[PDB]
Amino acid sequence: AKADYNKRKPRKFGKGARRCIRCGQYGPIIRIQGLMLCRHCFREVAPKLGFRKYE
Amino acid sequence: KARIKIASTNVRSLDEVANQIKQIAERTGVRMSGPIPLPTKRIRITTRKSPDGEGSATFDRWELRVHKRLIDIEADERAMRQIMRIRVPEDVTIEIELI
Amino acid sequence: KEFRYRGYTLEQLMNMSLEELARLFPARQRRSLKRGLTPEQKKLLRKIRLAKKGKYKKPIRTHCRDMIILPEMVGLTIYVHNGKEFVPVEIKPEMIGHYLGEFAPTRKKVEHGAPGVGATR
RNA sequence: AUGCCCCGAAACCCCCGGGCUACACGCGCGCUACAAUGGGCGGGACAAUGGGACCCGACCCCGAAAGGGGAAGGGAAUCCCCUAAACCCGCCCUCAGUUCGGAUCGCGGGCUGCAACUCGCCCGCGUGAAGCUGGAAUCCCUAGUACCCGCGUGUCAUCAUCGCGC
RNA sequence: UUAAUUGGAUUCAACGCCGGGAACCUCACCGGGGGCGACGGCAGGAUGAAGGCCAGGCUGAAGGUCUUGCCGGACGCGCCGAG
Ligand SMILES: [Zn+2]
Repeated sequence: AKADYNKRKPRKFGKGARRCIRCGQYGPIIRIQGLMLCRHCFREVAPKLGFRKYE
Repeated sequence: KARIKIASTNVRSLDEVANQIKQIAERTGVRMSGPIPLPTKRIRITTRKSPDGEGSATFDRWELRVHKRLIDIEADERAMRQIMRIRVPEDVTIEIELI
Repeated sequence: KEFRYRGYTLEQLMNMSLEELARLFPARQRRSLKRGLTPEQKKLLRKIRLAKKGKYKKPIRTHCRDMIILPEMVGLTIYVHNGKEFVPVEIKPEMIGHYLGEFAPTRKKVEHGAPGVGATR
């Protein structure tokens, strides 16, 4: 039983090369300024990250 | 000559640093170019509110504003030591270059 | 009529090199050949060359649906994967320049039945 | 995130290949059109919002186009994306399934990507399918709004008939 | 319809929605291949335990397993609990 298996192969592009640092998701990743945050995480987080809803 | 660029997310801290630099220049007696307010950088991110697909689509626009000021001074020993002795609050970023 | 590709005989294609064959091939095949073969394609090509030499009597099977047929593999039977089984394909001289996966369909022809209860309003 | 239930060497974890892209048919929201309140050809004008490091790339050479080689500058009020379209002038077409309409296939040339057949986008030539204004019914809109016209960005190695904005 | 064509949502408030423009990945579906039981106990074990390999067979390709031997020197999924 070798360990060569069970390992994610290197990936440089596609949906499999980006994950939410806080959630680990694979879908709606925000890369606007290198946030690398999922949509839901960013929504729940914006007020305290310095972002504001002025209007 | 020395060009200093100071940027922050807080206008009050921005103005505090600018006023400190102005006071240093005035006390040293060196002519100073007024603080140039560069255009504010507004990072806007629009996100869907719902975590699911059901319901009418609603969005929220989260905006982060960064304010920038520029100053130009003529290099001097005491003036530059005093400037390097600036408070530079946590939320303010300062860059100094020579020309 | 005798088979001819771009005015060349099968023996001429045999004697030709990879670069000239890529030149004769369409743009997509030429670009693929210029960029080179994947390791799986290289292994398949080695196996096919051994079979042509006659030292590999076992049936040839592979998952290389992206392999591009070459004149050197004309006249052999290659079993190409399609999802369930390795469908056999007899490489005729005229398949040259086409992908290996174009002759191993993955889906099944559909014979539609009567519409269901929710088909209409 | 989490209670209960369940698999627990399988429902756990990785590798190739296929599918989510199938297609007698019903429906929603849209794009293109059914032409003169126009199509084609040459010429003349005018923006804004935003983005840029394995990134944007001016500028020169090569090519008929797609595109290919070198490469200044720019971590940005300094460089670039970026000399928009609708619009205006001059010529052809003159009410015709047509110089309208651009589906559908053939051949050939490229780009991204480890990989382009299932199942990508672009380009030259060739053909030219319904459609000649639409029943019942039904939708949005009170001022720089509605309608028309294009562009930025999110998704991105490539791909925008989409969302959010200009 | 198929092997699958993975699922959620059905009046306003489902159907360019799940930011869902899916070649690989995403992936949850389908055919096949391989691989983990922390921590306590039961046997075999240092005159031999996990684990690794040069050549080749099986294989779509793979010391994944197998013929050829050789490194490794302390462990133990072949079983009971738990994870
Ligand atoms: Zn997240």
